[PDB]
Amino acid sequence: QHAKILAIGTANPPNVYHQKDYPDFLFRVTKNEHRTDLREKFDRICEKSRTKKRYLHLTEEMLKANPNIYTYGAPSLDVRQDICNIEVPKLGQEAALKAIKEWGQPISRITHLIFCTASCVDMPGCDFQLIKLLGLDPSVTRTMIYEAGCYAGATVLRMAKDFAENNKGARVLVVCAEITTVFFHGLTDTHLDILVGQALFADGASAVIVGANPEPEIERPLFEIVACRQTILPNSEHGVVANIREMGFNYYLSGDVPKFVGGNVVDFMTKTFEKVDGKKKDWNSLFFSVHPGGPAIVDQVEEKLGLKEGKLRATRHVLSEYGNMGAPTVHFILDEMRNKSIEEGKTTTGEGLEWGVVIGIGPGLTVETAVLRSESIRC
Amino acid sequence: QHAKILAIGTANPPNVYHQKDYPDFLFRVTKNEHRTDLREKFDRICEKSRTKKRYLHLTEEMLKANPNIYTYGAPSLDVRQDICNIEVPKLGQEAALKAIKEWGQPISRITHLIFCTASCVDMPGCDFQLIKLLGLDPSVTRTMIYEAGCYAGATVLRMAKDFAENNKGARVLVVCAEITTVFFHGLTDTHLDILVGQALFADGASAVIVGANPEPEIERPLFEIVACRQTILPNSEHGVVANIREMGFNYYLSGDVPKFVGGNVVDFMTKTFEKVDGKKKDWNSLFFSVHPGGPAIVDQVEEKLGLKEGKLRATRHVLSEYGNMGAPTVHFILDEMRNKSIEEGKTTTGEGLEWGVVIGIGPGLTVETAVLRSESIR
Ligand SMILES: CC(C)(COP(=O)(O)OP(=O)(O)OC[C@H]1O[C@@H](n2cnc3c(N)ncnc32)[C@H](O)[C@@H]1OP(=O)(O)O)[C@@H](O)C(=O)NCCC(=O)NCCNC(=O)CSCc1cc(-c2ccccc2)on1
Ligand SMILES: CC(C)(COP(=O)(O)OP(=O)(O)OC[C@H]1O[C@@H](n2cnc3c(N)ncnc32)[C@H](O)[C@@H]1OP(=O)(O)O)[C@@H](O)C(=O)NCCC(=O)NCCNC(=O)CSCc1cc(-c2ccccc2)on1
Repeated sequence: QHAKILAIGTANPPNVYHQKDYPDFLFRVTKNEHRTDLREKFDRICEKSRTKKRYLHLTEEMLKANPNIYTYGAPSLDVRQDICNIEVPKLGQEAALKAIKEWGQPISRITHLIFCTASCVDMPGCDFQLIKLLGLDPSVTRTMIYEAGCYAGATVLRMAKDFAENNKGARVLVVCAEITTVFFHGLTDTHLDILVGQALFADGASAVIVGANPEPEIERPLFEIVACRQTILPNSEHGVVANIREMGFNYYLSGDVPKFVGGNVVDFMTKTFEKVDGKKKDWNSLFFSVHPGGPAIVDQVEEKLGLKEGKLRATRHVLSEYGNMGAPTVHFILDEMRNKSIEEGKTTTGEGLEWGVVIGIGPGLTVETAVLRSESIRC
Repeated sequence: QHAKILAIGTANPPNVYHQKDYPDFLFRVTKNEHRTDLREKFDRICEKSRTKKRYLHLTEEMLKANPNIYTYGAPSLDVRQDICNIEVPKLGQEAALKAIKEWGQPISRITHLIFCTASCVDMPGCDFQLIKLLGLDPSVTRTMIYEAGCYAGATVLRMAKDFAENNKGARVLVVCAEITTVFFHGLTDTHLDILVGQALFADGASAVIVGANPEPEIERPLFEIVACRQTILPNSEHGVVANIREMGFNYYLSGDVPKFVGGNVVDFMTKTFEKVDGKKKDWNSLFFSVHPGGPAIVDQVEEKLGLKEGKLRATRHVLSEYGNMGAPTVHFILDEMRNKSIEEGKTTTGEGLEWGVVIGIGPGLTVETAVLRSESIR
């Protein structure tokens, strides 16, 4: 009796930034219009980004009030934390209320809380703040995952599976919330990686309810979490790095990350399915939620697994409509896949297919996979 | 077939700071010898600390090279992180190798890693760094617990229990490591909480191996992890607060923390043991590992549970010889208990008793308890 995803909810900040407008906005508000060299590079990145819009908490007024945020290397962690330590739990609350509504049970039935964010850190943590906001039982069993990065949307499902399967009757609320205000940096030719994050990173929160043994006529499973695997891709420690500094959360992104993912995807898929049935080819038989760290990562997975046109539609849709929101993104993709499956009259939440995978990719490079089964479309 | 603790190892930095000498050291190296008011307050706190010595990575030469560390409020996070992001995994490695030696199995048999620290934060994290240092399998399943605080020595056992019990054959390495360089602050009459941390906080690392179904005649259990509970004590959000800031990890401590623990201990103990048996427990029938956040917390547990003289000896011994090292401290206490039980010829690792508890206490206030059973000495 495996752990099941029983509900998914999502949320984003209200302010929409269309990619067509973002170069103009970024260069104007950061006083960098003279950097026509960097604007050329940024335009090219945005054109290739396959991201049409993003939701962001950060506003121009916040930058005007705190110009150190766009002054590369200037001290600004404290103002960023003052924002994110409040806004991350709040955005998580909105997603959680949506998941709880879908789930249909009283909040008092939640026994476990996993909160994940790479956007802030505080003691007590976001988990404690969310307990207050939602009125969760004060004795909920908590896991607070700080600063894991972009594999964690799969990792939190793995953790929830073990908690839900080993604790009879447990119901795990999983909340992943990101506010990228802490990662916003100004522009310098000595740190061009910032142009990539400025084009792709975005804000959002997901909430998932996980439990084994669904209650008939109340609970309705969407996916089953069958097996998981986490691995470090060889010789890729420089792939994604982020340091918590006086200047905020600074980050570095190697241009070789897509090549590392493509060079390892057959292997990490094969070793994951060794835990299930030994599948080693014919990857088009699965449905997929792939963390869209950037468009080239999605393209590498498609190419090296030999995926047919449209196999990664749900992944690409979320990248287009929301950008890379970090750990929550794969949950947005599962929600989109469930929604489109309803629209199309599919027999299951996984595009009509039985088996699928979630692929999270982040620092290490670390890849966490979760093999899922879909569920029949009901209620 | 519950999860069992199969090994415990510990480590500390090499520099010993005897409490008798610490006020002189602190006020000299931070250039505060003129603050006779603050010195008298600090002397009184140290006298009541029940801490005889502590091990610290921080040295006077580091303070001389980085005086922003002792200049209250000055930007210093970057230098602190540059130290702790290296030193936390290295100290954890030392403790882990000791645990792995006791366990007696190859490093390649470890399937899961939990790393816990409140002393630093980085991406990739300390778990990744420890994988490199030890040569763990690159596919170990990891949980990296950053900035939980002083309840986490119980929490990591709860997490290890679930991972070990839900994954056949799993062997979990758990490492908690603290280097308080990130929490060191200078002295100001506007923030007297620093005097308490300066008297009590200390450095150390623990490592525990956890697995269900130990191999007969190859692995030897020390304790069984039976059941766990985490709870927030009502109306105590101001008890322990720590913020990650440009000045380092700043913290505030309410003088009411001991009274909050005492006012809730019967309840949290009762509700924890309700998860195991419906009969009332005699608290003196248990062995105890209590997080010694300060001496008054230990006294409050003793008083409100009606514990007999000497029941908390192992807890008090660790506080005396090591100070409050954060999350690892309860593991040092279990190790001390096991060692003293060998010395005394007791029949079990838990002072000759069958049932016991680990009590972790930290921000929230949050208390996490883990009910243990002892094992035969063998
Ligand atoms: C970049 C595109 C779209 C462009 O398209 P393209 O590169 O395919 O085409 P082309 O190469 O021909 O042109 C592109 C031109 O841009 C330049 N160029 C590309 N790449 C880099 C780079 N890497 N450095 C410096 N320059 C770079 C080249 O130089 C080239 O110019 P030139 O070479 O032709 O002269 C594509 O590559 C792609 O998807 N890349 C993969 C990106 C990647 O790593 N995603 C993983 C994201 N990881 C993280 O977020 C974790 S980190 C800190 C952190 C963040 C969070 C978080 C995040 C979000 C939300 C909440 C929290 O939590 N933690
Ligand atoms: C304090 C003693 C020893 C005194 O001994 P006493 O009671 O016998 O004598 P008395 O009270 O009569 O006299 C004492 C004099 O000091 C003053 N005074 C006392 N109390 C406070 C306070 N609260 N504020 C401001 N002044 C305070 C009085 O006013 C009096 O002043 P004056 O009148 O004499 O001048 C005793 O009370 C006691 O144990 N209390 C409970 C202590 C406690 O909660 N520890 C919680 C530990 N939490 C944490 O580590 C997490 S936090 C940030 C953080 C740290 C870490 C971490 C830590 C270690 C390692 C790795 C990571 O991760 N995160």
